[PDB]
Amino acid sequence: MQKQILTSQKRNMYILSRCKVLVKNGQVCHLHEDGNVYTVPYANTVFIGLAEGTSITNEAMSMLAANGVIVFWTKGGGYDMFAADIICHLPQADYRPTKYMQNWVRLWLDEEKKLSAAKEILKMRVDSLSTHVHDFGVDVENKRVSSIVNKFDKGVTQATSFESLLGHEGTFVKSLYKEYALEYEIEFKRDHKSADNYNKFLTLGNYYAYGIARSSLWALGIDNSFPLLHGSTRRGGLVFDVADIIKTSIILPLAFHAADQGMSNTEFKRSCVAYFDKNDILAYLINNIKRLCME
Amino acid sequence: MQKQILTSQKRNMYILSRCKVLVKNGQVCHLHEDGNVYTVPYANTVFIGLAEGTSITNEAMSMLAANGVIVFWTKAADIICHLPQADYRPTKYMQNWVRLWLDEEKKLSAAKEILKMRVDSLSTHVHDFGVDVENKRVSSIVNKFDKGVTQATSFESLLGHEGTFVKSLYKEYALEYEIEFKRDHKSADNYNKFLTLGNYYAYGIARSSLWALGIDNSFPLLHGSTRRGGLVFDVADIIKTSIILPLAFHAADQGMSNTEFKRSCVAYFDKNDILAYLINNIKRLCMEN
Amino acid sequence: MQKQILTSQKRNMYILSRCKVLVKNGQVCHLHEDGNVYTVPYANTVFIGLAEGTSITNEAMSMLAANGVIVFWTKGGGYDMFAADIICHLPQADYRPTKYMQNWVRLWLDEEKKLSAAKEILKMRVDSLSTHVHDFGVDVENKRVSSIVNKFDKGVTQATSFESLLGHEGTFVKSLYKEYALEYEIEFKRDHKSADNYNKFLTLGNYYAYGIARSSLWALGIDNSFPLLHGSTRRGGLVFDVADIIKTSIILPLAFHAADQGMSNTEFKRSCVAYFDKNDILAYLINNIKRLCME
Amino acid sequence: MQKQILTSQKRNMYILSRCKVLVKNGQVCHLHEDGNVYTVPYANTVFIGLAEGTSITNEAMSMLAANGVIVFWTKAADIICHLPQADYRPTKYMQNWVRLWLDEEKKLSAAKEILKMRVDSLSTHVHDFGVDVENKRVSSIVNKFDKGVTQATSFESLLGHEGTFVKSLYKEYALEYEIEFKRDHKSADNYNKFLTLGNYYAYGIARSSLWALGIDNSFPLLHGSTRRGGLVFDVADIIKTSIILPLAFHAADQGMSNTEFKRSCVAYFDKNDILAYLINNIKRLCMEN
Amino acid sequence: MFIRIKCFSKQPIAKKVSREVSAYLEYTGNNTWEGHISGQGVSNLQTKLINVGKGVKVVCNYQDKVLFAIGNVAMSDTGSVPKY
Amino acid sequence: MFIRIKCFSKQPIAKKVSREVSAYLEYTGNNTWEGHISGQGVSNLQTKLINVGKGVKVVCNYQDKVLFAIGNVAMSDTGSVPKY
Repeated sequence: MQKQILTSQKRNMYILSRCKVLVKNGQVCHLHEDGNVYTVPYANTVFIGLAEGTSITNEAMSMLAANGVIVFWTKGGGYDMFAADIICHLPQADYRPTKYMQNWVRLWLDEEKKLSAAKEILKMRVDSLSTHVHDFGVDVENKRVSSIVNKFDKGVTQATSFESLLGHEGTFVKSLYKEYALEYEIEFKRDHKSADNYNKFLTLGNYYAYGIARSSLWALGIDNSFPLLHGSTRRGGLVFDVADIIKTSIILPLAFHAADQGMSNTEFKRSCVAYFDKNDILAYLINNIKRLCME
Repeated sequence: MQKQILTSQKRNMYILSRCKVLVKNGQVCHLHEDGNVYTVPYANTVFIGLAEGTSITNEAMSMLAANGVIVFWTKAADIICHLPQADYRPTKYMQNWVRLWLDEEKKLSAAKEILKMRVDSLSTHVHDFGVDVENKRVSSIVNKFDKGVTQATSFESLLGHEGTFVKSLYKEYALEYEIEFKRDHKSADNYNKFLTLGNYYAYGIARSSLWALGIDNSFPLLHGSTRRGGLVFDVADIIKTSIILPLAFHAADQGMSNTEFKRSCVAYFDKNDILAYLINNIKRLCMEN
Repeated sequence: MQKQILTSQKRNMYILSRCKVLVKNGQVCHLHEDGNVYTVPYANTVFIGLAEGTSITNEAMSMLAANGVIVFWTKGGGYDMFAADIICHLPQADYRPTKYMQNWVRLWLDEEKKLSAAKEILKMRVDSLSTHVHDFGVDVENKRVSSIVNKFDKGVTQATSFESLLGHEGTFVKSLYKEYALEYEIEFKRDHKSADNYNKFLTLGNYYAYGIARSSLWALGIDNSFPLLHGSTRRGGLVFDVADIIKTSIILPLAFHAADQGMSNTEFKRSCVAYFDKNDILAYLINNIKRLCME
Repeated sequence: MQKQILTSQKRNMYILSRCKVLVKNGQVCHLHEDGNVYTVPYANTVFIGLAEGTSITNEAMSMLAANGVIVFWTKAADIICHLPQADYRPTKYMQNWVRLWLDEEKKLSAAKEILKMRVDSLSTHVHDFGVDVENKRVSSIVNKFDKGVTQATSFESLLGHEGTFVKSLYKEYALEYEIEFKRDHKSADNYNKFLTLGNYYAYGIARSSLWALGIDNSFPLLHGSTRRGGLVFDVADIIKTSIILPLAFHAADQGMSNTEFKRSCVAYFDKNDILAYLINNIKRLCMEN
Repeated sequence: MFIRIKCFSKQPIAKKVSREVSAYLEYTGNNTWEGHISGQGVSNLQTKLINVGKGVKVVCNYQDKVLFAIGNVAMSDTGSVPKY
Repeated sequence: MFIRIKCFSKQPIAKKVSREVSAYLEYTGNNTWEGHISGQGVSNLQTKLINVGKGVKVVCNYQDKVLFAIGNVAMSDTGSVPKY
């Protein structure tokens, strides 16, 4: 079914699941598997995307790209994107990259403002774990969380070298793992190779955070390969160095929570997708690069 | 799980008209109206072009794009495409490319290199006939292309220079291969239908050269009023006029249909390892640095 | 089965039909289709021939051609040979063509004695007509036969050019069809294209005459293509020319009789082969080649 | 009823070892001890040579003889054969041949011509490797053969001179292809096995060029004490040292079996049409006049 | 001049075309005949394939490109005749 | 380089070899996969068929010279294998 997602200022992501899209009466329409068909709007549409079990005909794309909209392909949930073309200035008359490309490469090429962008993206990590509050588990206003937030605020603001930033990054994640470990009466250490349910849930949630990060940076146009905190010779650097921002805020308590009461991976995926939809997370990251870029 | 078959060794090409692309029994395939089902070699396909009256499902798109097979849409003009994004690219190639790209002079040198590589395409795939290596007109015209693209005063100075080149090179072979057809998307003769069905092979070879190694398409080297779509024409011009055109006039004069044409294009493209050549020759442009 | 045929002085054609020829006890043996296996002699054998349904192994010719015999292939009856090696002076020590080859090319290369050989070859055509008798049809000693015979002897000794010799041969065969047609109460005109029984049995008997002529030619060793009476650009020269000896003597009465009571082609083949074996024709063709060559 | 495929465009050649050759369903074939037939394309077959433990029946011999596939018996040395004789040969070729041949000087002229065309065999046929066109020893050895056969005082002067040549050339290629084997009919090594399975191809191509254009074998151009077998040896030396020897040394050094040897020799024969070639070169001798 | 025949005919036309073309090429298996043959030999071959009659489905391949094909077949861009 | 693959194996392993080689070349007809792969390409092909296991009967052809062969197939003599 059709699901609406906000990107910058209006609901402009049209995810279609299990439907065949075609041209009806000279306009793009789509019939769901139950047999009934809806048309699409044109003025309110900039991102149109296809989920699992969807087919779409050639004249549909011909008149979609005639008048300035862009189609993409995801997995289920609409966030783990796998196939798309690229957002430019406009897809018909001027094929130039957007200004967000311009500001990100100009901030990358200047080293001191690169360090400024690194300390600000950690400060938005602090802001993201402060603002997004969940109704289970760790509250973000207790003594321990505020203590490590103030400590790491001073630690990032004093720091001037990158290896220090990954040092405070590792100290951040290890103090945070011990925080939700002590809040749920467990002893824990994070590991990819652990076969228990906790580590596999945080690994799947970490890949889902990669999915929503890749979808958001494509929605602003930015490619996967422009890292800022990780090394330059790392495949998928930008998705990691933007996904850690949303990881330690939301995906770690969600993963730990679904690891405590132990529901299945499909319903845990559904819980993450629904929470990404209601608290408009893609709009939050889109506004985040929209405030790192213009400076 | 096996290394996912590296992408210089993908060997099958398709322009697909009047069919339905899906997957059955773990095999990607397409259907005509007779209930008969084709086979698509996903581990060695480059790309699938999707003509009029055609559509592709999502699960077959996923299984082709996991191996990185590019699907694009036919309706030279505005052409609509899909690149695989789930597989994580080597950041080093297009990283050095964007270091090149946002500087205008290095963008200019890359444009000059990629379009002077057309002569390397014309010289290293050799098994032509008819005009062959030169008819004392195609050598002069590729020399005048070399002069025009070595000039390279701006990106919009040669915005439609390849449009004049497809015009002049579709007339130029035609004075020895007797017909008087021009460049048109709707000319009912066999020549223009053939040359419209054939440069999209160059489009798809260029695209799945662009998927794995280097540039994501919208970072172009030729923009203007008439070059609409981006880098894909700049890297499909390598083998548009070099390969499709002599085989085009051959297969249009000697009188056989679409099918043995696209046999001939698989044979010519896939004897000299031209997708592999395209990867390792755009690798010289991505990591020139 | 096994059949003995004479060429010069001994029964030394060994025609074998329907038998697998193998090596038994280090010697050439042949096992028949009834299961019986028989050895071959070596001193009494110079020509061994393989008729219909006859196989033979590699070691078999290895000690056939170790000790000096020649082997050939033929149809049923042992007279229509199709596959053979070629007669030399000796198959082991010295590969030299025989003196019969020598004297026939020498009698070609002398023109007047070539014409002498031509007049002599129609003379023993006349002698073969006078010699071989049959218990049916035209008596070879009546008034008409003796009249045309003495007329063609004086015509042979008067003539000097090959065109008149060819016209004499045509006159002889056309007068013999007139006489043989008057003896069987028919009106006849010889023709290949006629589909009746008479002309088809003449063409079959003519091709049998070609077969026995080629058998005699290979028996003494001379090739099919060195003619005397016909033109130089005619294929199968001595086949036609030496078959011309018997085509009026034996083939014409047998063919006219066998088309007179209308027996089938296979029994007429068997009766022709019985005439070829019992009356032993190939010996007189071999002796006729011998009396041409040494002169 | 079709013209029965003239001899110059027949392409398949074989040696039959440890088999039984007969007719199955109008198809000439051979059987192993487990069946496994190998239906012989008699419209294109040149010849069937037969090694030890082999035989061929009369109906098979006749069906191969109607199109004229020459059957011989391999056990250099004495090889026994059966020429098809029911089909009537074109008269003028062997008529002119015997007219020259009984003259001893023109016999010498014909012999020096056919043996001097070995240089034409080595220069026309070129897709070799290893020694290739020369190793600075084989060019001198064909030069010394040219000297020896241009000498040509008597027929028994060079009666076994090519026997010394197969000796010296089986040692000469062997100093760069490392083994010290000699010319022997019973040596169990792979080199003498390959060069004993090779001369029968020369014999067979020579025989079925001697089947319809010109001469029946026992009227020869090389006789003596040690040259036993006739003219087929004389017209088999043309592809003895030029063709089968370098591929023999190739197959014996790189070390595969008999079957891929015969695969390579069939490829070499079909690539230049050496049947057709030596048909029209023995046409120059039979139809010189 | 190395050519290969693929035959998709039905019995008894398939056995008859196997008889007429197996006399010219060597039988590989699964109705395939690769082999070496002359061009005017291909001319008499396609003449006698015309004389087989209707119902025959034979495609001749020189390298990849089809020199000759007889009988109502549907081929495509890769020359795949569906799969089943 | 021009590669013709002939599979002589037995089902259901024949369908498994059809799955691997049909992911590499098109299905021309009757267990014959025509196409073109390179030397590194046929290297990954043969290591995939050696990962397939036993009972695989694959003969590859580059022009007329046999490039590789997997399995116990008695390709007798020079170019062919009939049986009856």
